[PDB]
Amino acid sequence: GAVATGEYRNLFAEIGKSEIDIQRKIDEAFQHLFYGDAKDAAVYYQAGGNENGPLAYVYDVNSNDVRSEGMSYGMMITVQMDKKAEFDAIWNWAKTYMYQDSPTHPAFGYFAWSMRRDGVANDDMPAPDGEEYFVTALYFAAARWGNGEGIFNYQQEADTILSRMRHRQVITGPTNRGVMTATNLFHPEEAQVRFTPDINNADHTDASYHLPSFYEIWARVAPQEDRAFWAKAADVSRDYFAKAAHPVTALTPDYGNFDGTPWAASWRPESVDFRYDAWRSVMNWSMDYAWWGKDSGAPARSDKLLAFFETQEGKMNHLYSLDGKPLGGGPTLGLISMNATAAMAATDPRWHNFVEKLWQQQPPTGQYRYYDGVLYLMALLHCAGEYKAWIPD
Ligand code: NA
Repeated sequence: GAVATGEYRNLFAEIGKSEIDIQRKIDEAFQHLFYGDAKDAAVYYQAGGNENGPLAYVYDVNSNDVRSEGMSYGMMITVQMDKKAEFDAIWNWAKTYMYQDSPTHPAFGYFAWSMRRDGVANDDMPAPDGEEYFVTALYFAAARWGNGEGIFNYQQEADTILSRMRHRQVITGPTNRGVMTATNLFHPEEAQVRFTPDINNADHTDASYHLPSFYEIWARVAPQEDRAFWAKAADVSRDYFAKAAHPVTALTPDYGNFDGTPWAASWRPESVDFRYDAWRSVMNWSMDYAWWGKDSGAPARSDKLLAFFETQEGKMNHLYSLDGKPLGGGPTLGLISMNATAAMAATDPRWHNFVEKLWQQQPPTGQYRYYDGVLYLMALLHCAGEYKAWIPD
């Protein structure tokens, strides 16, 4: 695995791109998304400052709301790119405005998934993959930059936040969506991340939230009492992908049950199909394989997914039934980007075409640029060999 060798694959270089052009590709994506035209290109907004220094956020320019996932991806992008100032700015806004610190609030320990730009939460419940990226990005920040104090003691923040994700108790109380009751963020027996800690729908999961590549970091650096749990979670997720991905196409559903079957949410019964969440599943298992080499099924699964998408050339949708029936939409940058990351595990040389397809893209503009853009930039960093495990002491 790349973590053991320290050798991360530069998939763009393997398909013949020069390092100067690769660096320019990443630099342009970053510059557009972080510092581009405010109305058409950027998803990053500099939001003044407080006692911790500058504040900033990544936001969904469509809904005009700050999303915890985007904040956490922003932090991951910025630590990977050695952009401490931007990382610290994003973290400051997340921890200041999004994180619930009241021990009697049902969202205690969690970051609000959807928040208005004035700091008013739309929903105090978390999108758990946000928490997962926050913690991991914080450990990586500790490793790259060392720990500061207060909110910038990155390692202490990660440790506390991660411990609470596991050990959170059931709490009931008022929220911006009315009185709610919520629980921990990982099932204590199944060792799987929940789709939601809201007690009314807590016993479900989402394949795109399974991040064994990160659980392996936590198994090494978390509070000692929880390391065996995170190691279990890593193993569980590898089996989960094996069960949850369709055996022919390797498409996963947006939401799922702990046993691997698709789950139809009452408010979104189309969650049983391959849609916006499920685009990311392949990145998760491919990253895990590339880093750790433990998921012996990941190469075949990546190969299956790429073989499926090769059948869609010139008619690619972005919504699919798990057996591969198109359910609408056209190609999206986000899905192109995630498919390219399958090349971190794929063996069949058709992966070259998917990495070339990513190379041919450009930074997104317009109303849907947030989700496309954060996925694009993460995909560029993975495919350039620039998305690494930065394991702290
Ligand atoms: Na608690």
